[PDB]
Amino acid sequence: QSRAKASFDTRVAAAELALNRGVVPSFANGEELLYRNPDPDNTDPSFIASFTKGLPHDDNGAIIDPDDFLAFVRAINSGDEKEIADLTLGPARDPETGLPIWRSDLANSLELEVRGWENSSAGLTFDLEGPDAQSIAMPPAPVLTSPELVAEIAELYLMALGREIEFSEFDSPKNAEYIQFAIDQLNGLEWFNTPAKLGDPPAEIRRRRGEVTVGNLFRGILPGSEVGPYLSQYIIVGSKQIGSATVGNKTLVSPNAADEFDGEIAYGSITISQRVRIATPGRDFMTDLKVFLDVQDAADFRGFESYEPGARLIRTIRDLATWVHFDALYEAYLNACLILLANGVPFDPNLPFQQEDKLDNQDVFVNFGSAHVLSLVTEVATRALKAVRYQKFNIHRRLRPEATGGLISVNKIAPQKGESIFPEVDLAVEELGDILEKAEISNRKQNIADGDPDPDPSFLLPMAFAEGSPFHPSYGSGHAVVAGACVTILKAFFDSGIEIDQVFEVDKDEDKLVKSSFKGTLTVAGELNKLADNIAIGRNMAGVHYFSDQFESLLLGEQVAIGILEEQSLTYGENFFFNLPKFDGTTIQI
Amino acid sequence: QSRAKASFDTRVAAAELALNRGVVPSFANGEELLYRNPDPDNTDPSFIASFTKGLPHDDNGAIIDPDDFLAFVRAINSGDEKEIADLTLGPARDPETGLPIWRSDLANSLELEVRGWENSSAGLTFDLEGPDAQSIAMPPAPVLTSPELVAEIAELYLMALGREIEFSEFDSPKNAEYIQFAIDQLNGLEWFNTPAKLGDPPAEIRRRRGEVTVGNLFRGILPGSEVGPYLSQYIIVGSKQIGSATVGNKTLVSPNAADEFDGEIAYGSITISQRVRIATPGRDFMTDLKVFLDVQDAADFRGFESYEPGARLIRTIRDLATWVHFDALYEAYLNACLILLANGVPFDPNLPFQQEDKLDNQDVFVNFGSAHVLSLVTEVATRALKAVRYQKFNIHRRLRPEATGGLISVNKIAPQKGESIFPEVDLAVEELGDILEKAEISNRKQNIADGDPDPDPSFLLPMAFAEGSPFHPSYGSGHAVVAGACVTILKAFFDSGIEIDQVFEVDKDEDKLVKSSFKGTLTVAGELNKLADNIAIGRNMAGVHYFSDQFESLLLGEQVAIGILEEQSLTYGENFFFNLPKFDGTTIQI
Ligand SMILES: [Ca+2]
Ligand SMILES: [Ca+2]
Repeated sequence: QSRAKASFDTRVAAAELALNRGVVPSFANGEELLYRNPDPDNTDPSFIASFTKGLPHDDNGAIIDPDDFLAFVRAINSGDEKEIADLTLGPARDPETGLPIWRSDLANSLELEVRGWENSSAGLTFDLEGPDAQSIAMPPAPVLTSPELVAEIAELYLMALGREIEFSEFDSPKNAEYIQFAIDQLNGLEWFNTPAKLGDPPAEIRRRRGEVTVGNLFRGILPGSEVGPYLSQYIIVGSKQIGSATVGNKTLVSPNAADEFDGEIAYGSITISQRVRIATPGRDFMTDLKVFLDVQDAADFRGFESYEPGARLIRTIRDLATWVHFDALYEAYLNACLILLANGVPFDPNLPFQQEDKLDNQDVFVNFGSAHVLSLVTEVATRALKAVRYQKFNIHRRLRPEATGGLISVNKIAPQKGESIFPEVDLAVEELGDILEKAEISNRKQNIADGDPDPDPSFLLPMAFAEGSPFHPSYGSGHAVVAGACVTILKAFFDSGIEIDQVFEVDKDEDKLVKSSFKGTLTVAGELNKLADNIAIGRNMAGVHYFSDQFESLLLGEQVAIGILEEQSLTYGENFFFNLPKFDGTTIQI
Repeated sequence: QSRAKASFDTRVAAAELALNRGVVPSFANGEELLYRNPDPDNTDPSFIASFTKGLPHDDNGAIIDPDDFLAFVRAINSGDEKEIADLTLGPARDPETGLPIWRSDLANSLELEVRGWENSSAGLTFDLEGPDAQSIAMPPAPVLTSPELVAEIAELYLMALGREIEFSEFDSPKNAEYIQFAIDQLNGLEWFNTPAKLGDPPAEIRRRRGEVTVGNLFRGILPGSEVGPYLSQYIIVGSKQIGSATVGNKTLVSPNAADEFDGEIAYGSITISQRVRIATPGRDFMTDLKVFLDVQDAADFRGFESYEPGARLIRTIRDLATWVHFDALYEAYLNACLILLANGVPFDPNLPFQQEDKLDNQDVFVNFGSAHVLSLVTEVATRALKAVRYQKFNIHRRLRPEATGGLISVNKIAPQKGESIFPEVDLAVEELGDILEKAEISNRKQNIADGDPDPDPSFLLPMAFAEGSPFHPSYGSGHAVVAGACVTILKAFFDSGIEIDQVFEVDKDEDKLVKSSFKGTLTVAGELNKLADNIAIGRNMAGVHYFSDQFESLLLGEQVAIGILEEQSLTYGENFFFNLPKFDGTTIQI
């Protein structure tokens, strides 16, 4: 047949394959319509559990008009630019200047404008590769009354309180008090001490975590993230630099060979420094109710974060939060791919032409080579993002962990002021009494530092970012969907079972890599899973994402990547497959 | 209709759109079968102008067995792994050790093995996005006897002879002798002084260059590649760093703000250093006939290049050659995109939601935002690479500039040894007289430095890389095709018309960025075209690609990107288009 018709039939075959996977229905937790206005004479939904950021809020963090959220959902579903623009974004605007009237003095003095919902209808966008954004689904988000939400927001609060704690010193006695406090608080929660019961949803059982120890504290559940040092090699260590190649019987050493152990990735002929910008230690955001409410009302606080001069390898929890703050979509995975290519980590042996050229007479760059994996790991990200945008906006609309912390803080302040509000987060408030007390101390210190001499007792989740979360619902996680997709691509493409001989950690005292005390072995698959978990949990340590968004959008991204790979496999005439170890421990051949 | 059915129909509509542009026939120059065996009693084609690298060669750089190249072509056209592996790659192997017997002492002492053709059938690979690898065409490559090839190889030889000369000092008196010699040599060539005649193919007229001046010496013909400093901003300058954002009426300044002018790109929360690894100055490769013939016989010299400690911003021509040596496929363009994003260069105003969020109520990250352009600029690369691989292997199979230099050198040595061979490059040998004399001086110096006390007079094209060119035909250029595709993506996505207020050059004396003396204005489109120019001509400055491969691969890549964008536009329900200034000077709306 003709080459043009052959290409058309290949594309139609890939589209038919995407069709044949079917559309997995997407089920929400029911919190959108479950919780109503606490007013005895108002039956409208409160939408407190829904992502209502941008829509005007009352002083308690609840929507003023549920019609605002209903129109927001209508705009999400329609996708029309005019209808999205017709949405009420932000608070009432000042008649004189046209600027929104902010509740906090900080946002008013800054003359902050509103920030819009980032791609409220990207889930309606179609894709020419991979599953449709709406074809694959995410399980229902944890409900606020669930012990899973309690454990999630507890992990978020402990991550916020431990943002200055260095990863290499999780086991160190200098952080022992806080680490043991967090471990014993999480292990005091039903979600961590009590196992899943028979009849729980498969996703609920699968994402349920066991006893929290120092070895898995603030860690993931993907295989290989809990094994070894906390941070992935690909986020801290560099790569074999230019000049360190093997030429026949002679091995040349790069004059810059120390850059591999200085956290410098050979980015072609230039270098990528793994060192992250140092966000100001101890500076948390949205710890005051007025600033938090302004952020809920779309206060564009983006870029307001202060940073220390220079850069360093990720050591503190805040360092990982900063890393996941600005990463260029596929940054972590593209960097992992660059490390694996420069380190000469072999591709999947089931790829063609991966032998020595004495045997196959064929090197691999465009297909089954460097360029192929570099392009796949980067193109999977936007389609996983479209899928997660569908999950965020059209299906779940889960409130951000900042919004949960706001509900929790208002609920905890209400008895102090004599009322009772947000009984939905009553379980969260009671089960995290000590965590919330530590958070209140931290928020008092921050609000004194912010400028309030006598700050109102605030139990808001401290935010690593001034704007807090990105302006979309928490469930699922875009960074974690890109994590799943890109790490899935890399594991399928590279020989993911290859063990990493040299395992590094960030030095506890200095800003350099040290050989990890980990006496076990780390695989490429294990460290890629660790990198995906690192980015995802770094989103958690920013206060912008719960753990379920993380893990279920990691699964969703893995599904998106599997679909993309399955469709692109129809385009290569070579006899081959991708040996892909999935996040459940199974290996699929694509 | 069903969302799954809508996704299927969108993908099938994109495939129909790709099918409807048609398959542009790909015409070769006829060089493959034009030149025959110089033997009086052998009528077989010599394939001297064909890419025969890897197949065994005689002492003159011609193929030993024409059936070898014919089987290579059959394997290219079939794509079968067994047929590719059955190809004879390299010279006769040693019966005892199994290692190939190399003509040069260097490759034998190094015990080099053969390196295989990289993706000899990647053009047979289909694409779910964009034009098919065989749907678009390049014009026939210039023939060896053409004055265009004479000008190309003269430019290559002058670039090799000028590899240690800094870009900021093209006009400087210290390099004035060489620059004027190159200008007068090129302007003495028919392709540069005589304009295109009526009846020439439109591609020849379009790619014909006029008078060579110091302002366009070793420059491109893309719009904006001739105005301003030689190097693009995006290949030398950094980007606005983390912390230098605008928050309402307050402008925060990054504590690392100097990194923008120190050649550091804000790569998320970590940094990309624009400084390139310093290749050894004056160390040229494949300057001896025996080493050149071994490289033609697939001597795997990859990684044999020596480098200086540290890194520097691209100053010398060898620096640009080194930069394009290892660049990770879309690295230049991804870096340009990262600079444009960090510098806050606005996207195309015709993209939706690009207004202030007070008006549209919608930020753009996944769609029409940072993630969208970052993913497009990287997925376009592999599609353009498949198209260019088709052009290289299945259509043109153009010999590399190293192979042209080998034919020229053998032709210029034959009268000195009383013989006559390769009258195809007779015009190049005659016209490149002074250039070939300087190249002979440089090659004799290098081969003395290599280890030959009295080296045979060699007129080979000096190569920046030990392996020389990659194992694919020169026409077209993979780096140039990725440049065209990705720079086209960036111009369509970003507001490419925005002028760059601050224009920088690498300091003539120091390794730092200095304000350019350029009193004109550089646009984003102009500097992106300049970046594609810089990558493509740095491939020329490596000795691995001619100028025609470069320009036509840039055009082809722009076609690839236009096709990909046209099919992506079928996936977005938003009312918008990409304002894309093509390399033609025209703007298409996608
Ligand atoms: Ca191979
Ligand atoms: Ca906007």
